[PDB]
Amino acid sequence: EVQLVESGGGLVQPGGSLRLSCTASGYTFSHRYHRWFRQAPGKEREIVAVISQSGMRTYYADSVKGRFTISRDNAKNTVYLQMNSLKPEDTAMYYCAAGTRKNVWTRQHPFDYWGQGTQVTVSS
Repeated sequence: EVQLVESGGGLVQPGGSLRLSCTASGYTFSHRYHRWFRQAPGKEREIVAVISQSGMRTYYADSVKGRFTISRDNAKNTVYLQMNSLKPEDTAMYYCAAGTRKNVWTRQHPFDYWGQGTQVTVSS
């Protein structure tokens, strides 16, 4: 069975920090780029962070640059999103996904590499 199992999230005050994780099962985690994206009701989806297989390449949405850090531990099959300096505009459902270097989703059975999502809310 293949899954990317997400955890973390919650409600914090502006300036707060949260760490999200996702842990892969049933697929080789180290073979895939992973990303975090978020979606709020009333805002469109946004990829906020991308990490390459080895973790050597990380890219960030400008809006989270220097506040969020994507990292991974291939040994633990786990990708992280460290979200520091949270702001109200960070409020959203956050999802991790394994994908390709080009794309947020894998080419097939993409739902198998997609975290269920966790709410992150930064109170105003």
